[PDB]
Amino acid sequence: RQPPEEVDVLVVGAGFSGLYALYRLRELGRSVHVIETAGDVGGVWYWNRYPGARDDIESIEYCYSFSEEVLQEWNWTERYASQPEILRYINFVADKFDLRSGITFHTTVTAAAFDEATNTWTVDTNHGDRIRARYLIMASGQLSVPQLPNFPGLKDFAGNLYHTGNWPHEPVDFSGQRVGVIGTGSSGIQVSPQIAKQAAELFVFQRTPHFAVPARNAPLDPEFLADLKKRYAEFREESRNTPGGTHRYQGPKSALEVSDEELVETLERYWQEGGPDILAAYRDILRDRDANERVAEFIRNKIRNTVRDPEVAERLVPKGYPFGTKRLILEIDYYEMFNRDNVHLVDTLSAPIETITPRGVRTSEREYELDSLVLATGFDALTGALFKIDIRGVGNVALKEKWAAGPRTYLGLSTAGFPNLFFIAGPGSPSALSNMLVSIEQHVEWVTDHIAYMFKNGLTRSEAVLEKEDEWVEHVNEIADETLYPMTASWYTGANVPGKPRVFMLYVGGFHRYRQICDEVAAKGYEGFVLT
Ligand SMILES: Cc1cc2nc3c(=O)[nH]c(=O)nc-3n(C[C@H](O)[C@H](O)[C@H](O)COP(=O)(O)OP(=O)(O)OC[C@H]3O[C@@H](n4cnc5c(N)ncnc54)[C@H](O)[C@@H]3O)c2cc1C
Ligand SMILES: NC(=O)c1ccc[n+]([C@@H]2O[C@H](COP(=O)([O-])OP(=O)(O)OC[C@H]3O[C@@H](n4cnc5c(N)ncnc54)[C@H](OP(=O)(O)O)[C@@H]3O)[C@@H](O)[C@H]2O)c1
Repeated sequence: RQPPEEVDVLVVGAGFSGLYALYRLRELGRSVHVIETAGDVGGVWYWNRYPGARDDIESIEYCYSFSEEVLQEWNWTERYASQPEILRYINFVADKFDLRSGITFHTTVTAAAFDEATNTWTVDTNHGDRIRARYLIMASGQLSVPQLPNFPGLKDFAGNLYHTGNWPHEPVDFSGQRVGVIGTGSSGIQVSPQIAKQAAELFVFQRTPHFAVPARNAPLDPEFLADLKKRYAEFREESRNTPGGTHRYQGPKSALEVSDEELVETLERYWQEGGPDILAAYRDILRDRDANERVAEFIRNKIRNTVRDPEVAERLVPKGYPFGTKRLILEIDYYEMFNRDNVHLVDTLSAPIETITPRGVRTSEREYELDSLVLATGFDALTGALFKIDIRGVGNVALKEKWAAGPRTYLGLSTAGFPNLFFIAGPGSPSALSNMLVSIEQHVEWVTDHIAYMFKNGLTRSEAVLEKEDEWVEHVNEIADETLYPMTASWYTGANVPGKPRVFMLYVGGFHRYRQICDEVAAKGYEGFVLT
């Protein structure tokens, strides 16, 4: 589908973010078009088609709320939706609002440059398209550029190589194979139990163990759903008015104030219920090392009790960082998997990987021969997608250069020096620290409301004020430094990627507080922006 040469708004990306931007700008009477690398809609849910791929937020919360019809018509079937289901949902939405008519697929944005003479962006693609747009919305994701681990010999491996973030579109058959998985984040934890059912032998190459708690998935009772639908807009407002964008209970006590007995009984309740709600069991879990440690120990002990061989069990136990400060993962039959004779936990803290070889993986202790190797090694998060594009602001400043020591933004939404450019649910905003459908919807509404305001008032140039950006950055850093999150190497701090600057990238104050600030900024005529 040939993109238009001129448009009010150009949107990069056709995942949840870009699809809602497209729809809402259409409803606002603006010309808008999307460019997307993928062959079809869905973003993460299009790319991450590995077996076992599944959301870690309840289905009834991980969904769009902008359409009453969608909320009433769609039937989720389980507690946590699988990738195939979520992709059917996204297709449903795209069909319902005729969105593909406004999207060019199989096309990658390669560069974009602001023209101060015209107050427009000129955007290039890898098909030779040149598009001129007044406003540029980067809906290009947070976890959208797969990261390879930092090991030699990958190109020499003679077997089949996969990354979970670029999985094949046809099922992959691992029957009778010796298979390795590198990475035990959410992606490794989900894929490994599925591989284990086909492989002759599965080797799981763990570096730092990640905390994971049971999902306790279950079918969603259609009666509960029908009931929820009679108050769905209300239920969703309840979610928007929280720090996390879900119904998670905000435990009012301190993990230090309670007795050991009360702690165990309260944590046991969360462990049996399943899901990530334990993160908020007590108010200070992410704020006080000793509080955090009480919870962490309870979890570590549950992990130990899951695997019979106590040497294997102990190698599964996360150490050296606070519970919750790498993103909490939900597991289904992952720990149980290691009791199987054909699954092998390779502890690469103890025996670091030296190289990939034609046959497999060599650690400092031995060579593992493999027919296939699956990389669940994560993503170049938050900034990665943007840094693959040659984005140039005023005075030919490269975004990649301005952000070389970390992302610098006002509200996460724009950066000084780069007018008319907006980032959806990225650094400087709650982003992944909230249910992302809540984060995404609020960003899309705020940005598209702003663009509508500009057009209504006959303005053409919107730029974040440098001083306000510097004050925002410092503020993000100061509130993060009251938490334990900067203490740990995670993708939230860029520690994922050799050479990337280590700074915590997200707003930790909660979605609700962030939303209030955004509302106040807009109400005052976009204070901290200069509009002309
Ligand atoms: C496997 C996985 C599971 C997740 N599960 C949850 C969860 O349970 N709960 C939660 O809150 N969040 C979770 N997320 C986080 C997730 O990023 C969001 O929930 C949301 O799906 C992001 O939507 P988005 O549209 O902002 O970005 P994406 O879904 O990443 O879509 C961005 C799109 O932009 C395209 N693109 C990027 N650069 C260019 C370019 N230069 N030119 C053209 N196109 C480009 C990409 O191909 C992609 O299709 C998960 C993420 C992953 C990776
Ligand atoms: N259930 C879901 O909803 C779901 C599923 C998948 C992903 N997600 C989202 O996507 C995010 C990313 O998850 P992920 O599991 O893809 O990535 P990840 O959380 O970034 O984990 C990457 C894994 O790869 C290992 N790794 C990276 N580089 C390595 C190297 N050079 N050598 C050895 N190991 C290496 C890491 O070890 P170290 O920890 O030791 O670095 C870690 O085990 C999640 O946190 C979440 O936001 C959600």
